[PDB]
Amino acid sequence: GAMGASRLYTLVLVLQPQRVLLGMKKRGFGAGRWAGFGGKVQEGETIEDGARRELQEESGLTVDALHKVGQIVFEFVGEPELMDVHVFCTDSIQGTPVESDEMRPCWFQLDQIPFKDMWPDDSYWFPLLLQKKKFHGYFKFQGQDTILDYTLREVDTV
Ligand SMILES: Nc1nc2ncccc2[nH]1
Repeated sequence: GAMGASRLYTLVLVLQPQRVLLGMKKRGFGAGRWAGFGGKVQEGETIEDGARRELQEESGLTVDALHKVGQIVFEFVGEPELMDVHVFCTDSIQGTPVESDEMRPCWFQLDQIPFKDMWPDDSYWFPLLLQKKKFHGYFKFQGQDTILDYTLREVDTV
């Protein structure tokens, strides 16, 4: 039948030449895993404006240019609504990251990406982000640990 309906999300990675900023999710779904900063796009908001707002809310950072780098769709067994995640990168930030109720920011060297404490799908697409390639992905999860199906492709546009 028809693809499930999807909810629009953003995800921002501050990626510098030798390190990347992640945040430890402190509560709710995905707590205990390092992730980029993001959340649901609000009514009337552009995707990029939502990305900037979520970055500021969760990490305290404001940034200049955000670059579109990929799109990931997540599906969970037992939930009909999908997550449509628009992924952005930036390399130039203004200020110091600050812990929020949602996220504890932390820098990681690029030879110390904490995959064991990240979502399982990151093993597949996060390397593409690091290579500066654009991608579309889809992952179907049983619970929080098990991937039942996934697709991933590199693209020139997205
Ligand atoms: N990397 C990543 N973030 C996620 N958020 C929610 C569900 C699955 C996820 N995979």
